[PDB]
Amino acid sequence: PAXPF
Amino acid sequence: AEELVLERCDLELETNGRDHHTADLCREKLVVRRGQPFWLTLHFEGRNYEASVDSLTFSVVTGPAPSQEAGTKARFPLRDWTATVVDQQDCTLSLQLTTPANAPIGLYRLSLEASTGYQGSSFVLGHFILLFNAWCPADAVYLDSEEERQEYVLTQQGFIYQGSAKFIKNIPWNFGQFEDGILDICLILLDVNPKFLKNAGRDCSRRSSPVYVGRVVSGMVNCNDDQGVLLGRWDNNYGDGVSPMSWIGSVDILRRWKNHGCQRVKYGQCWVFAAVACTVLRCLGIPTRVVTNYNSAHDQNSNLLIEYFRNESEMIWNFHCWVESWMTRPDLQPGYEGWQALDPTPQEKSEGTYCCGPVPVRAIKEGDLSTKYDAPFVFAEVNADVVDWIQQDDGSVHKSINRSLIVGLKISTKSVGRDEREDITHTYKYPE
Ligand SMILES: [Ca+2]
Ligand SMILES: [Ca+2]
Repeated sequence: PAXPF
Repeated sequence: AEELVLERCDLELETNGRDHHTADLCREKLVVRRGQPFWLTLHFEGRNYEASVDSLTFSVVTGPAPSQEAGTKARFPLRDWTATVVDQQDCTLSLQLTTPANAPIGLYRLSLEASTGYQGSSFVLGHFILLFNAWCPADAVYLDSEEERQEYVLTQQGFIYQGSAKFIKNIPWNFGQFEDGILDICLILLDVNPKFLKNAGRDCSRRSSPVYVGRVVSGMVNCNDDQGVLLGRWDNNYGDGVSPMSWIGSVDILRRWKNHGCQRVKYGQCWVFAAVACTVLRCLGIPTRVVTNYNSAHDQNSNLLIEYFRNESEMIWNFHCWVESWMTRPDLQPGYEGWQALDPTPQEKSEGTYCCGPVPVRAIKEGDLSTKYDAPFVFAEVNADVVDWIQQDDGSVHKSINRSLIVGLKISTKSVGRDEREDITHTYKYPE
């Protein structure tokens, strides 16, 4: 998945 | 002389498909690319065409309100829309037709009017679908490299980069643009877009432009605001749908959307939206590629800074994906032709809807942020400064540039004609 830092 | 009677019109699928690079699309219906000649053969039931006696006129129409002024209707005699005789044998007449390189794309109905000096008789010859033509020098989507046309229009399998700047990964992806029924679905997608629903005749005319089509697709690939394809979800709970990570290609998604009456498909994330957009655009004939940006920033207040608030906040993403599409930009000052960034993932509204682009990648690199569409947003994704607002024990807040996490790293797309990664960071931003 796309993950927000 | 008695009037002509048409037996049938042969759309010459095998020959047209090969010549027009549409062979996979031409299994059952004629699909051609604008600006280029194609063949038809008429079969007559009594006598054949006689030039001294018969006058034949062709008519083409697309969409629900065609008109010559809008380019969605044309009338032309057998002598930019043209028809000419190429051969005559027994009961058959071999014709060549040409379309303008700026004709609206889509489904046309072709008709024939025949006369010998009295009443005309009308025949429907059939339908054809007209697509963008990257092989044609006069087409806006012209791309002057055969190996690039193969990659960016004709190849149905690629790779999408994921992971993080430190740990790059990829997955294979089946774009599948020439699989059975997909083109039909692409036209459905255009035909249910809000601009069509509002003014069908105008929308159909505006489909002459790859800019307009590109913008439409960026909006229609997400279900937000419209009847679009995918619902995004990011919280790791996908039990009532398909996990974003389960998909291996676009075709299952587009079929699911169609099969349930243009209902949103659960679920996608960035690379899923980008990949489906790539399928649709390659299908329609616009050269397109999927790009991945690492440390991809989401600027929420258009100030080109990514602001974090810390103790004694906007987000940056491990990666983000969007697409680039190849075309001229006659709607801009000269010089901005080439790759245009289009982004179907919902992040920021553009004029009230969740669409984004097309924006010349060149405009991003040169910092020409007034260039339409959505240049500030895309600039910030690849070139924003990260600022920490750090609260001090004394109650003040110290603003500092954070240089540990750099926005916009290792921008990547699959290499032309090979299973390798091309770094294209240099196209979005100058080195410092
Ligand atoms: Ca939408
Ligand atoms: Ca900001």
